[PDB]
Amino acid sequence: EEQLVESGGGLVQPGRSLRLSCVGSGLFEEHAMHWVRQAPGRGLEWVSGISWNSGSVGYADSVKGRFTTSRDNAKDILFLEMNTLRSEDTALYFCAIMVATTKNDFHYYKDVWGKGTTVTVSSASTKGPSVFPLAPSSKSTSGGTAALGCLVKDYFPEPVTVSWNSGALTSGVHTFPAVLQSSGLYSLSSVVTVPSSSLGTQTYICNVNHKPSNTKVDKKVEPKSC
Amino acid sequence: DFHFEVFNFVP
Amino acid sequence: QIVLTQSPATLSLSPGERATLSCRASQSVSNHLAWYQQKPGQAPRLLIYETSNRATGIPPRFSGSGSGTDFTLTISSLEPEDFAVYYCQQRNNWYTFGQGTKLEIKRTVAAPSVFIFPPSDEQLKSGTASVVCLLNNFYPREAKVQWKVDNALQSGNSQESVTEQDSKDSTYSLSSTLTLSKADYEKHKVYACEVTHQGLSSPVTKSFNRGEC
Ligand SMILES: [Zn+2]
Ligand SMILES: [Zn+2]
Ligand SMILES: [Zn+2]
Ligand SMILES: [Zn+2]
Ligand SMILES: [Zn+2]
Ligand SMILES: [Zn+2]
Ligand SMILES: [Zn+2]
Ligand SMILES: [Zn+2]
Repeated sequence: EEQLVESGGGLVQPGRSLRLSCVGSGLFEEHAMHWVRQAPGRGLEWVSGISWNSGSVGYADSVKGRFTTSRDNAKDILFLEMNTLRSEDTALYFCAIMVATTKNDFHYYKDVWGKGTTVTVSSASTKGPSVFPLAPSSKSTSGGTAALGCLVKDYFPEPVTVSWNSGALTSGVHTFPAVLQSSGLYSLSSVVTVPSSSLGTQTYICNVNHKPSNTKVDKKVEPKSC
Repeated sequence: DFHFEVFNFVP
Repeated sequence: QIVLTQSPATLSLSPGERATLSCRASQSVSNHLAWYQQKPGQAPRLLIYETSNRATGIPPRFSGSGSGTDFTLTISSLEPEDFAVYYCQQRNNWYTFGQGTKLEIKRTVAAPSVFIFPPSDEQLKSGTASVVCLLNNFYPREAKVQWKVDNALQSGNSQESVTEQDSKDSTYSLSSTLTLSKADYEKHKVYACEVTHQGLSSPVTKSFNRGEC
């Protein structure tokens, strides 16, 4: 029932600093702790690791000389002090315990992962999205089924959540991963496959929510009219 | 100086 | 540190079938190699530790094996759970993950249904213009989406985005967005996205003319 919780993540400018904490349950304790991060749509990369008594510390070459790992058994808190931050360190940062050994063929492993804290490094600044209808037309129709959607353009930072009809509609829905522009802002689309008979009858609302900027948009998507 | 013993052991 | 390369990059199989995933190290990691499983939106999870030992609760259908540089993770007959990303990891010299192997459900070829959307008029009055071409419920994932503006091929102004594999039909969906300045969008008339895919009898072109209903 031991658990790990990270904190300290957030939006920071390049060359600035952030400082993460990872608190294990309770008290010392007799395990090493590690930092593992994942960039959006990329794999896992080991950041740093520190032994149980802080006697041994390592880092990946990508972060060496910029980040510093330390810990305190008395509080059972693990730290990642982050300095000289870059845009490429934008990732989800996991705190993890990864012990495994078969010495004297005595099988012992302990593998605990936090849910992670998010790190976003960019000069851009908080902005709500611009929701536009992707309107069903003859070009969006295909033999009884029509496609409609919403373009969630230029927002920062992540995430946004998109619903249709306040969650009444879920079948045929695709919300795509956000895409980062040259501007440094995100855009995505949410599309849904609906019967083309229901376009004249059924109302379709996409619900976009951007918690960082506190933006709540409800946009109706209509057939394209002359 | 990485020793697998230092980071993996049974408490 | 030690580099770990995983093959296949993507593995496509049907449930009940059986997977072999490779991970090779540049220098010997002895037997300190682990296997992790990860699904969208979840922390990774240990499957195998020290080459061949399963963590508690790991089904017997998973097995690990190898020594030094060559290792393999075997799934004897795959369950729907097991289609995800797999990472080998070494702890001989510090810790290193491989780039990951993605295990996908293999299904019959399905041709994309294509839809183009003109940029809305509220977007155009906002000063931008986005043209969206949508490929919905297709397989395999490899698809070539091409943008033509009055039959002039476009490069550098389009961006793609793909969904994860659908849980029920095991297809993908993809959007290609033509991002143009509104000034350059209102000069031209014909906007087309030409889609080439394994399931199509020939390249499919969906097009519209700026200003049509
Ligand atoms: Zn602890
Ligand atoms: Zn044994
Ligand atoms: Zn669909
Ligand atoms: Zn040493
Ligand atoms: Zn002890
Ligand atoms: Zn050893
Ligand atoms: Zn199962
Ligand atoms: Zn023209």
